[PDB]
Amino acid sequence: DLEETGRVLSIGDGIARVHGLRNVQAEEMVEFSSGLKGMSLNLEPDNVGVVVFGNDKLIKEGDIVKRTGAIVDVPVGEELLGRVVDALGNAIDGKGPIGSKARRRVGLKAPGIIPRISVREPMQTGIKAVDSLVPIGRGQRELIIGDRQTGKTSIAIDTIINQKRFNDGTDEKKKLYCIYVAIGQKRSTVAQLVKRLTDADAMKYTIVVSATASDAAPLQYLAPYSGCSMGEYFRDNGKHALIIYDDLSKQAVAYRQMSLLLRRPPGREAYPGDVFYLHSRLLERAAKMNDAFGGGSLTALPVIETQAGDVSAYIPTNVISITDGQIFLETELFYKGIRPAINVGLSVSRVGSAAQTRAMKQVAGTMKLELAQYREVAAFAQFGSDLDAATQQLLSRGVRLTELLKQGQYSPMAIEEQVAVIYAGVRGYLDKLEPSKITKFENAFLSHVISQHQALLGKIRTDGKISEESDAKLKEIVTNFLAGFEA
Amino acid sequence: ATLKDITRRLKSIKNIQKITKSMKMVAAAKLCGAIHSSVAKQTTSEQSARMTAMDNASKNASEMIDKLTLTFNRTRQAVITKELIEIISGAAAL
Amino acid sequence: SGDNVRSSAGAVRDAGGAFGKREQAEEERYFRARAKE
Amino acid sequence: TTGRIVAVIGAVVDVQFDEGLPPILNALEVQGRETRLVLEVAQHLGESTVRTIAMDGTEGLVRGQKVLDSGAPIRIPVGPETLGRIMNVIGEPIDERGPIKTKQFAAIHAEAPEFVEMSVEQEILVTGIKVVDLLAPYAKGGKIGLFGGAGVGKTVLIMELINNVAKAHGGYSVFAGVGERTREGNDLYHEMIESGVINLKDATSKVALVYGQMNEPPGARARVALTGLTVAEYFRDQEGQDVLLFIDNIFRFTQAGSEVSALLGRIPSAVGYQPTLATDMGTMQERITTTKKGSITSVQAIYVPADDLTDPAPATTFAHLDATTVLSRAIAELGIYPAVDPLDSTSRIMDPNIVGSEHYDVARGVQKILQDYKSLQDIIAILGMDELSEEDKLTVSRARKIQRFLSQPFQVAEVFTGHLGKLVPLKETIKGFQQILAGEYDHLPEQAFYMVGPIEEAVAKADKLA
Amino acid sequence: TTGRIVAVIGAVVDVQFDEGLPPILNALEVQGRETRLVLEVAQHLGESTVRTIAMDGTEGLVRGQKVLDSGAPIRIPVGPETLGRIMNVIGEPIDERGPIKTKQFAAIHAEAPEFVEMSVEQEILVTGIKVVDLLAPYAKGGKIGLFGGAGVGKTVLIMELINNVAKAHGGYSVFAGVGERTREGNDLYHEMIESGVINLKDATSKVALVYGQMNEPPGARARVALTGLTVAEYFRDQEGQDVLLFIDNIFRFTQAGSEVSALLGRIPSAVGYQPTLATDMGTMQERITTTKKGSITSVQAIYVPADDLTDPAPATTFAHLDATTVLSRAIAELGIYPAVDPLDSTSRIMDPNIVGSEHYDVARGVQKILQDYKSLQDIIAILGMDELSEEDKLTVSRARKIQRFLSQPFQVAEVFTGHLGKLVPLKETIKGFQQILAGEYDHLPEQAFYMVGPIEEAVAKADKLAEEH
Ligand SMILES: Nc1ncnc2c1ncn2[C@@H]1O[C@H](COP(=O)(O)OP(=O)(O)NP(=O)(O)O)[C@@H](O)[C@H]1O
Ligand SMILES: Nc1ncnc2c1ncn2[C@@H]1O[C@H](COP(=O)(O)OP(=O)(O)NP(=O)(O)O)[C@@H](O)[C@H]1O
Ligand SMILES: [Mg+2]
Ligand SMILES: [Mg+2]
Repeated sequence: DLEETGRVLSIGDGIARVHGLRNVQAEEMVEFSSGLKGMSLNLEPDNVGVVVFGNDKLIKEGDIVKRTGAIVDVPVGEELLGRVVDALGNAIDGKGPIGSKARRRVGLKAPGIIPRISVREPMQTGIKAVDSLVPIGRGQRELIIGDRQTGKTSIAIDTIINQKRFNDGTDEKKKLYCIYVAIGQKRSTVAQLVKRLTDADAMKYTIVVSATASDAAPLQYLAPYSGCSMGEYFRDNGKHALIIYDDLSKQAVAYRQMSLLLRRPPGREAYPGDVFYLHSRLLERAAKMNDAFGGGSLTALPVIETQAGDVSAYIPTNVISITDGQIFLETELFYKGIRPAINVGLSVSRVGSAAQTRAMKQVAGTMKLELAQYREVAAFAQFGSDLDAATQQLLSRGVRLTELLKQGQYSPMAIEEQVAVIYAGVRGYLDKLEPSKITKFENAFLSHVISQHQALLGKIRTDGKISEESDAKLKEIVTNFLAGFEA
Repeated sequence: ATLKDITRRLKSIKNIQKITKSMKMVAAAKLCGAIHSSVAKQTTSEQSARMTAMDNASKNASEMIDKLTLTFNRTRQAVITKELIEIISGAAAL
Repeated sequence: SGDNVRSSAGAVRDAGGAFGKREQAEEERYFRARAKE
Repeated sequence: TTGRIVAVIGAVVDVQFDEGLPPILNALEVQGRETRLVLEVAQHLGESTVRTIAMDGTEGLVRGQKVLDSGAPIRIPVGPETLGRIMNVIGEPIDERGPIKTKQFAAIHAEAPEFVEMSVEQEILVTGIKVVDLLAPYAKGGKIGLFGGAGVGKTVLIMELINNVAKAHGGYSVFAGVGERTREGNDLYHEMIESGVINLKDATSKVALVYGQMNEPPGARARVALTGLTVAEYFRDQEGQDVLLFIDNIFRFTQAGSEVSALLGRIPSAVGYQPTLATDMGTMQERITTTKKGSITSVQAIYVPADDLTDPAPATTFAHLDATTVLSRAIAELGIYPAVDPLDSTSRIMDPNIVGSEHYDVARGVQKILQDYKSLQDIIAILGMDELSEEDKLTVSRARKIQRFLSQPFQVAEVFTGHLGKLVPLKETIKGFQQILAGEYDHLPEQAFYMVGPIEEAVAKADKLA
Repeated sequence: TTGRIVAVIGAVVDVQFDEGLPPILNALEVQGRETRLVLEVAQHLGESTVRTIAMDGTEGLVRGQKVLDSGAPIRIPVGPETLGRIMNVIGEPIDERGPIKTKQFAAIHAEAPEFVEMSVEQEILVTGIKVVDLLAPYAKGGKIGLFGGAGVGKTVLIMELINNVAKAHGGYSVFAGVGERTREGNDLYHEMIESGVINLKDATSKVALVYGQMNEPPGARARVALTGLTVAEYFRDQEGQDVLLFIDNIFRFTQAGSEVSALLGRIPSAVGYQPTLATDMGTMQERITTTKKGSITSVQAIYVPADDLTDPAPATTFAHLDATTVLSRAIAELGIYPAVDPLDSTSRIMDPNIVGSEHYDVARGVQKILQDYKSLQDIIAILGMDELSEEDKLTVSRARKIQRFLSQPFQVAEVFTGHLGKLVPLKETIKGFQQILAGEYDHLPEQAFYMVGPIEEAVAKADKLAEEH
């Protein structure tokens, strides 16, 4: 029956050429004698180019390939929360099986232009650099991009950590469920990655998809979507999910391998012509749904590994466009001391203040315009052996504010805790303090406010801004705490 | 030409460019051309000359950067074009 | 971009030069002083 | 005639027609799908088999699945009732405001006007926006490269233009969102509604929206510029209007092209683009010019790859431009709106033989005074703005009056700015700056020229503020 | 089952089976040869014909020649009896010391340990190399990557890591030669024979040797990495015991495959590498790791074409490491060895909550002053050493000293430097840099810190330097 089943003609490099299956659909699953799954990317007259999920050592010529009918689906719902799984919903943490109470197609059409509504609700990262200069709104697709070992991931981990705040809370409209999709990483790192999220009791509400370096090409290719789905369940049920696709760069690499092994037509960097169509359909799937559809959202954070910072390279280009903004990381800023290593001048969210409560909006801007003015005189810095008071003053604020931006990894803070520290900076209190001490200050300063001034923080949030009273409450808290600091 | 090298000289000359422009201003506020040159071989002036010197030096670097960058892109385009033709010759050889 | 100059030639040998020259005499300058101490 | 899908490899589909074979560019309708799946013909492989590019997903397709030859290429609804509506690639309304009840329909693939149908007169399309009309005039039936990322007044200048051209030229407008992001596409829709250009109630809408979302395949994203093009053509060949076509990101059209090209297995040309680059750009761009009946001017937003002007994409695009409107954050900061750069924006038509000697010398004077003032900046700051000769003190002053007079309050900003928008006729702008240059208005404060309309409102604003 | 050769193009040979078709990854014995010739089944071309890469030369094969399917993948001898023996790619002994009478053979091809099998323990592994243990500390049972352009110090460095950590290792150690120089194999062998890490007269040998060097056709170099890995696998599982795995240039695993890709019918990818580059490297690396059954402390040497780290091969290898030590021609050129880049070598355990706060601060303190010094490299490149405020020119003077104090003589590099290799304890390293950053030794000449052991010798040398003047 060359109608429902087929025979393998050839099998090489995860690409099994199948005869028969005259009835399979484009992008349909299928099973091989050995029980492995296989997607059907290429439908040809004389054959079906089937992409293999898993080592091919199991497939031989002749092997039977029956349709599954059951399109590529993945388990979805809360039962995945806390569980680590592979590109296909299979549990891989041995904690036992998951309560697959509902499944969802990985290859699904993204919501239209009308089921949506602007991006307003903040997506608190907890990172002083991001939330104050590169604000993220729910439903937003922000890209983390920079070279290797530059901290790309560390922006996603904290941002997840940060979610506990609101997660253990009663305010269910601020709750955010996380999805960390690992593509092409090594099992090793994921395992460390998970322990962290767990030793921080964040895994309890986080989902982990892992198509490691050993999983077959198409598995790594799917995980991003299968993952995007898991997040859509929440997106369609009034809940909000933040999904992190760790390097789409690696996914692309897998797609290409399959593409070139099936012999499609190779283009720039040997990537297939629809590689863009690969990420565009995945990145759009994120959205800030309208109150009519529940109000749920799927916020995305894909990661792009650049080479020597070349962003004008094929895939980086691609994604850059496809997404809504960029948080640029860099080695120079790193070993310099600027950690996290974000380039305030190069990073940008198009959503800006939209997802930035007034409490943050005020302090931000001034800082912005200032980090900016500092970004001009910068050069004059070390060679200014006679700089006028003006620039000398532009530089001063300059160094002060950056030290502020230095935040600890695994240590995100509430929007209020944040504004409280930006405050002491923008108002010029740190302008006298020695550069290398600023840090030790924020440290002793923040713990303090949080310790003896909770309600004051609450008032910042509540009043939506820096009230005339709170602006008064802080001015004295800082002056006094400051003065005692340099005694 | 090599993308790696050009990128090296551009960065390096963009840096120089920044430092020279900074010196032109300091001077303005206050190497000084052929000032010390003349008197030895044989302030107002000193600063004058230093202003001038860094100025020209600043332009001379920018005109140099402006030329490296064109060479950058020409060569950037070429590398992509090369990588691609290689990619296809192999495919058309199968 | 931190130290692009040095990561080249023309002006690098210079920076390299002045550099070593300086610390060359300085150290000798510090060298006999060690004796004093 | 009915065909049977015999080959599906991603967005590429080969269909076999036993008898009647569908010409190239002919839309085929896939049978057996929830939504409508259109396949645009692209090649005649031989053996009664034709190859095509799908305009939407191809998941679900099966070899043998029936396919219908629509007889002609992709036809879409054309005519007044498209305005205010958001159209899909193939003509479907995607604004969910139901059907697009039109009596007319047209093919997205139409040869450009013939040589005889050509206008030989060089006329200037008055926008009513000072900087534009004075320093970089929009060639009626010409293409203008809109330079500037986001957050510089792009969405406001786009609609205002829609407004002005409507108020002072009766022509409508179409917006072809090529490779648009569903998010900004939505934002733009409502931002336009609350601006007046679109009305969900009374037929007063001045613009027709056409979108080509990024999640849409390269085939889809490549044709949109044409769909939206066909729409605009109706208003030019049928209602003799001087339409305005907006292509946001002409680049993503190009790229859309290469991806189709590659998918079809064609050998890329330099820098990975399609061999057909210039022709893909030719066939479309050339459908935008002045015809005996009317004319279509188009503002296409441009993305320079790697900031390289010589990269094929733009360089292939600059062959078709007559002007460039450059937006600048540097300008936006100073509070000057529109943030159009008075020195980087330019025009081919800015020639005496075309805009008149008078208009020319004015635009030139303003360009040179700004150039003079932009230099002085050094001395002014360092050497101190105290040793400026008479000729040096006037330049800086006048230049500033000019520079600010280049600012203009948009009617579409009224909603928020709380200030009556202004539409300055070419006559008023020329004389306005013509005088400022003479010195006739040197006895006035700067803020007098900031955010106004005709030169009159400059003096009137001066006395009030004393 | 018997097959016949039907096509021979280089390392790629096509064998047609009429009986049963061998599964992919199956080893095939070519009959009629005075030297065992193994053919690995790579693909199923169709029509009862399989395509295979030869684990040796094809010089002499004949169309129609018989091929016996061994039934399974390449299985090699594993276990304690390999220790001291130099193995082939297909398990053959190449020390001329006869056969390797083993009681168990494993397939060099196997699945990678599951995720539930991963270990999250991280214990800094002290190496005596100041720079390493200072900036990017290695970790016990972790994956160590040593990057470097041609001849900057990959081989000498990995050698020091064996003279330091292997010799004083209470357990077995595997070393695999992957497409390098056979001369280096000689050197390492006879040098291990001297140190007694290898015993030819008894059973105290604690390192196993696997080689498939340059003179070898790609196919072999394309699998030896997996061979050596298998030998170390047995030592990790069937014992749990601690295992050290040294692979000299895993890059030859990806070039090997890059040298036979086309002939396997594969459109080339970016930079000519195989399309399967990243996943082949994946099903290969994931296997070289520590599980909950035992631990592997791997140290791989990674080549970097033309010195470009962005090259696909190396750029894809990073994420597979838990600690990276990058070598820099620029640095080596300033006569600083090991030529480790302080600004490009990182480590996963470089966290204050794993090495403490004192250790961490100093490390970043080093890196920072070194980054500041790069910023002044430019400024002084046009101005000269007489413009920097007494504050900056002060850091420049410390940068030089900290820069030079990172260099260190290797016991293994005596023949090169001519000095006596030193070995520095961790604590003496931190102190060493803690004090220099403090300003304490601003009265000592830079040269005093160049090529020494603990911070003391510095002062001592500095003294020997004062008296000589
Ligand atoms: N805010 C921070 N302060 C201090 N260290 C940090 C901070 N953020 C990240 N790091 C460290 O920087 C190192 C590398 O960053 P990481 O999160 O792995 O970036 P990456 O881009 O994902 N690297 P990779 O994907 O492995 O190429 C780790 O050792 C982190 O602990
Ligand atoms: N620690 C060291 N001290 C002094 N010289 C060294 C040191 N390490 C390397 N070298 C020098 O560099 C040479 C070879 O370096 P080596 O360790 O073989 O480089 P490599 O990275 O393995 N190169 P290759 O594998 O050929 O790409 C030696 O012959 C020495 O001259
Ligand atoms: Mg990472
Ligand atoms: Mg070597």
